[PDB]
Amino acid sequence: RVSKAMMDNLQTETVINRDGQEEKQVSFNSIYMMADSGARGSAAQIRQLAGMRGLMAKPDGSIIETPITANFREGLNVLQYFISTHGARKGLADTALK
Amino acid sequence: EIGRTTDPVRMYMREMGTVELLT
Amino acid sequence: YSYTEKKRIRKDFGKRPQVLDVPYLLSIQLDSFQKFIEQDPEGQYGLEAAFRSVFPIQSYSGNSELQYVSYRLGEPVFDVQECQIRGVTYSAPLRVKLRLVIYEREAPEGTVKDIKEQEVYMGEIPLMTDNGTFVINGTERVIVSQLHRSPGVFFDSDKGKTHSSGKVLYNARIIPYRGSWLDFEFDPKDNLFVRIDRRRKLPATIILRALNYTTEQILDLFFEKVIFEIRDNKLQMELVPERLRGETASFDIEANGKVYVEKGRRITARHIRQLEKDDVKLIEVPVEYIAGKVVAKDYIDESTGELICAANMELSLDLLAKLSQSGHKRIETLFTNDLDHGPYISETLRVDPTNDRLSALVEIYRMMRPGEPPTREAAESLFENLFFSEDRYDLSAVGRMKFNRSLLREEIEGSGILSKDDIIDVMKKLIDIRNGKGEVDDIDHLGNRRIRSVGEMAENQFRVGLVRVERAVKERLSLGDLDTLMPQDMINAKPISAAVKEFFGSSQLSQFMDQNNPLSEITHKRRISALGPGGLTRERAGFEVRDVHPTHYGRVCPIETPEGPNIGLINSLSVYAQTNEYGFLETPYRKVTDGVVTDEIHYLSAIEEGNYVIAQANSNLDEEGHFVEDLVTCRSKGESSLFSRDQVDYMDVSTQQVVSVGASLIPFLEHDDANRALMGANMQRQAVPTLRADKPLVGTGMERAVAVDSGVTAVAKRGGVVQYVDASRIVIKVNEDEMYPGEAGIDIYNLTKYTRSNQNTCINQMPCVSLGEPVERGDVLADGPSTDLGELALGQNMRVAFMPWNGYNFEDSILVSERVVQEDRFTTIHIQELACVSRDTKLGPEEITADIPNVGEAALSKLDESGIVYIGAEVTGGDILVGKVTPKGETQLTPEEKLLRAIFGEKASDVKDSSLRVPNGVSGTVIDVQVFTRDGVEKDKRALEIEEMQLKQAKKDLSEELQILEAGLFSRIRAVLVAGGVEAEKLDKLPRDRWLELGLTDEEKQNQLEQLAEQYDELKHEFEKKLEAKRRKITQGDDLAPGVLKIVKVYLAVKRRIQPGDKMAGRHGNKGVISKINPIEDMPYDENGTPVDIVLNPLGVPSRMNIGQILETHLGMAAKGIGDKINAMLKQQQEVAKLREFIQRAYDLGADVRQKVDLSTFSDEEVMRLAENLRKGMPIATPVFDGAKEAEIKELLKLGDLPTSGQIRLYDGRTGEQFERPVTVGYMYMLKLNHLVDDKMHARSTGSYSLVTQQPLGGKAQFGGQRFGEMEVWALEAYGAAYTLQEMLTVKSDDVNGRTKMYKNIVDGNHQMEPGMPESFNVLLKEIRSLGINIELEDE
RNA sequence: UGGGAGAGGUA
Repeated sequence: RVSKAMMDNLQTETVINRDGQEEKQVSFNSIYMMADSGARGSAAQIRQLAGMRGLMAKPDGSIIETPITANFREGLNVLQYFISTHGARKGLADTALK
Repeated sequence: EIGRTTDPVRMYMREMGTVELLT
Repeated sequence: YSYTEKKRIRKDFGKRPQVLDVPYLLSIQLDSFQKFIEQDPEGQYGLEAAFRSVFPIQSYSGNSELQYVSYRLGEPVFDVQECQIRGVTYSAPLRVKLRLVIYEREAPEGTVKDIKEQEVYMGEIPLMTDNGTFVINGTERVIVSQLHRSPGVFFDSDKGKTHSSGKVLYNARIIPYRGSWLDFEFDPKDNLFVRIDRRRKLPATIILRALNYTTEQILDLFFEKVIFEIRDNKLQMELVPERLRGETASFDIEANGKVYVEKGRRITARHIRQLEKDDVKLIEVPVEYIAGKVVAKDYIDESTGELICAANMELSLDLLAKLSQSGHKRIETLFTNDLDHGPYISETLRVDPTNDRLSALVEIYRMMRPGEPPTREAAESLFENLFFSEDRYDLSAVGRMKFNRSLLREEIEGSGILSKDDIIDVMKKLIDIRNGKGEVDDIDHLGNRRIRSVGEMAENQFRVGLVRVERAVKERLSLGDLDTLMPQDMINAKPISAAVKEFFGSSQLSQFMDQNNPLSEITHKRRISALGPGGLTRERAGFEVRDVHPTHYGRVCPIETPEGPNIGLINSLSVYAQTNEYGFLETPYRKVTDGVVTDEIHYLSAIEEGNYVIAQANSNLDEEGHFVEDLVTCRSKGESSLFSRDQVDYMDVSTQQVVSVGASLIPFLEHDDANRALMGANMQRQAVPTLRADKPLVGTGMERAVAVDSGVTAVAKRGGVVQYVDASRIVIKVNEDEMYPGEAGIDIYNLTKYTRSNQNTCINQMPCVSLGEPVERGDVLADGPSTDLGELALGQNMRVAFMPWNGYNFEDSILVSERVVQEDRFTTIHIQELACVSRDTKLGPEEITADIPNVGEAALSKLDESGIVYIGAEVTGGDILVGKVTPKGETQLTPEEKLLRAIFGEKASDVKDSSLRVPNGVSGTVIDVQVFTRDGVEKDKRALEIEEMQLKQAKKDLSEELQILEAGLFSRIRAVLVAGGVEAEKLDKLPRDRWLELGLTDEEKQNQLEQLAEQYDELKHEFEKKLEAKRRKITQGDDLAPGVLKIVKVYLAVKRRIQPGDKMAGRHGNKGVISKINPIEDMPYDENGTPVDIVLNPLGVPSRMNIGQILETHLGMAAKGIGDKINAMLKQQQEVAKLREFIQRAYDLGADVRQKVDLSTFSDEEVMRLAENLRKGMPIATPVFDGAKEAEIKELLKLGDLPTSGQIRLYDGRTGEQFERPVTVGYMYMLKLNHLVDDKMHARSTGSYSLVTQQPLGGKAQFGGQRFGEMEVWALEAYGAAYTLQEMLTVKSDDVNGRTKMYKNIVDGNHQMEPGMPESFNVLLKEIRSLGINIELEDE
């Protein structure tokens, strides 16, 4: 729900226009342009940047009860960062092994 | 007991143990 | 604020107060070596512990024995700088009084016969420097601490490694410090087993029978008895009600007149409650209930003496009939279950093929030493020396602690050997784990892994050398006589030196120290490795141990590790982490008491912090009291949840507690994704120190801590005023309150100038204090390589812009302005040493001389008359630094003239040019030459000139320090005599030699004058003694390698500018390569005409999620705007009042920031010095997870009259037009990494080849060719480029008669090859033929 | 001459 709200607000907030009326159009936010053009980025990374970081997992493959409710614009606390380091180091070992 | 060994110094020390010391 | 901290105050944005300051960052290595090398009365550590663990030692007869008394360490023969120059290890000699007493075995006890003792020299041990390093063979090394499993007992099960049943197999493991192992384990048939040293399995009662426990005592130890009572052919049984748990009653339990359970009825807890409230004890049982049980007692017949039934056997109808006719009317069988008290030990005794202690010892011998006939004394001695001997097994007082803690015992002490009750308790606990009570151990816990460090490892290697020397001296004193032997001649001094030098030179944890910057040194010294001797192995380890455990919090950093194959195996210590006395990691915590968060700081290990409940660091407080909310966020048992304010037990001491040092130097770390934060923390250690260091505008506050604790600066030892500042010497007159009454009160700080580091960088110290300024104790006087005013400074502040620029920042690339290159911002000095050693061939010696055959006069234009280059010569690539010619006879001949020396005649003359040349593409001046000649021969004129230069330099240095100390002592003499009596002019007109003999009668000042006169006398005595010692030390020769005449060591100095190809990086993992150095008219510029310095691509931000890059850019823009306003006021030369007001207004801007910088206590010259240091930007401390927010950043930007969105309008420098969208412009801290394209660029046409394969060599050092590997061969095969592939395989490679043809064909303008057979294929054919296998090519 | 180990690092 917060990812859908973030995508809508980022996608169509550019409304203040003229010459027919004030009307909705596609937003010229640069993060959204880099995502929507397929240049560099995707909606999951835009969700981590602006919406919610999401549910992280324990190293035994189990999802934790509480998720990281912060994002990288607001910054994480120490517990959320230590929770994210498990998946970070797991993926960085899996790249070498693969 | 012969059999499950491969160390040659162990085989030497096993096969030399048949003889007895002298007075 | 101190008078050196008022010079540049970093504006801290932190909110939480520092209750505990960051400790000494190098306490681990220094404390470990101090514990190893110090002397201790009873808490034995290190050398005394080993010298008591191996001494005293008698003979086999006891005629004599050697005793240890005491050890001491002499002064090292060379200093640190002299070992680093001469290329020798920095060590101190070990001298120990070894007392040899002689008994008289001809006498009953003739204890006193001959007593000998002397200081026996037992090897040399390498001393540790003041920074934590070991100088070994002229190179500085670092012993990385190790993380291994603790000794003790660990219970763990595999997670179903037999899918035929899906069962889990619980097992134990008794790991000692030294000695054999022991592995109790289960099987899928629930039969226990034993593996000693992971060998073949034996049934787990063989060890019990070897411990002199028969089957009776085994069944009593591992079972309890359901005792039966048969009277007159009706069976009754003594029943306790706590034995019927969840089974279908095949028989009905009775009472005197009460019936409880029915047919086919499962027993319930309600019926158990019924039975315990009716309280019957004796219940009649039918016949079929006993048929199925296992008797726990052998029953001999009293009449015939025949064993009618043994223990551990299944009963039957005829067996119970036999018992009833024999008359044992009270039979005893063991209690068993199928879900809670399993029949394990009975089944192991049934599968056990031995029945006696001696047969069990024989079976243990046949498992340990297979293929050997056992005997009684050898089997008994082997089983005793397995675990129950003090000199072949050891838990070493931490395994005993973990042993008693794992078995839930009380006493944390005891012996190091195993025992009967210990093995019995391990088997009982493993049976309990199998039955359900208790869980397995977590092997990745930091309560199970300990820190083994340099002092412990050096004690272990000293103990190995000690037991070797002990065995040699034991056979010596057993063999030889006793009248003419001494401890000095009977103790060999070779193997202890061999052991400690093998360790300290070529262990796996004795590592070549990274010293690019101070951060690399401090991180290499604070490193933890899971590999090493007795640790893990790199290719043989998986994701189970490379993960971040929840016990790593505050002990091991999760975001500083390599990203290669060493990722979970090499770790970094956290900032506040310490060790136990046993070696387990612990972290501090603040203790709360009824909500009041006190200053009670407790260091808790990982096993204690799971019991408590510890609040997070980011939870608010009031008046350092309660929590402002009632439901704070905490962590218990590894998981995190909410807890009440009175439930809480502890709280974290800081917000940088989790991260390491290099991950704490990253500002806005909480906005960076952990991948890029890991990469940035790693890349911070690869930064090369530049020409002029520059403090970061956005820092953290750990900068000063790293720059002082790294030992790379020159801090003041005592507070006082500064008397003389050169560029190489700082003299400080100490204040009187910090002065000892016997000394002169003068401190000399000699600085290191242009010393090559381990990574061929520059190390030079520059004085940061001025003449006459006061310093306090702990004040930075000289900066380091990459420090600045005592702050760590790894890169430069670059005005950055985030926009795409014509593809010149395409995929992580960097476009760089020209002001960066003209202003020498990333210009690094790279000192580099080249040695020319004149060896001793058997055709004569190789001569270092001025004449060189077949060179012009453009080569000898820089040489001296002796063949050596001048100090200061601007040489370039290919020039000759020191000419060396071989004797009459060459060493390897070129094939262009090898045929001409064959068919015409090798002249046995016309010597080879073998000169030390500068490598190609390498310019640079020559800054130092050093000639080490062999001791015995006359040296040379240039070597003699260098030696006279060193002589007059040492004399000038010692006389200058003597004059400075004499001036300090004479000023103290005139001060104390002026304080004593009124003698002012009569001492000024008297010469300074007549200052120590005159005065008045004896008082305290007269005793002070007398002791300072004796201080002056011993000062000049030690002056002339040290001068003669230095003179003989520099006139004596150097004992070089055998076969070496002399070595000439030339030191270049290259100054390297940036260029396209150089890797540049920021602190957030934002790396990349300079693609183009643009002109400043081409760079984009703002409305004031200031062009940006570096153009970065914004497409590297969204998919990598390192937003701390952007926030550091915004905060650096705000910082430079504040510095620009201060610079505008200083250029207008306004006032001091408006400057004080604006600087105070900039310092008070945070929301609830902790620091209060008040400028009303400041003077006017202090505010002017502060503004002169602030005119280039205001430095800002942004702590990790405690940083500035967007509101603070935007308020600072609104203070500096800057756009609050951090985005200004930029214009194109070429078209003049405006960019359409506003571009992010600010100041980011960019580092120059040590991957320089001058060091990576390498091409080869044709060079030298390997001996066996006849293929080209490999490397820029030896001019090698690039490997065309198997994958590249597959690429050419997939194209179909058969001729290209064939010429890679033959004529660019091992075709010796084809590649010369190809070279001459190319010179003749004919692009055609004639390939043949590869010489490596001929090598392979010869090796398969040498393997006894006839392989041959077949001529059709 | 130029080999083999060990350690570290880059993509």
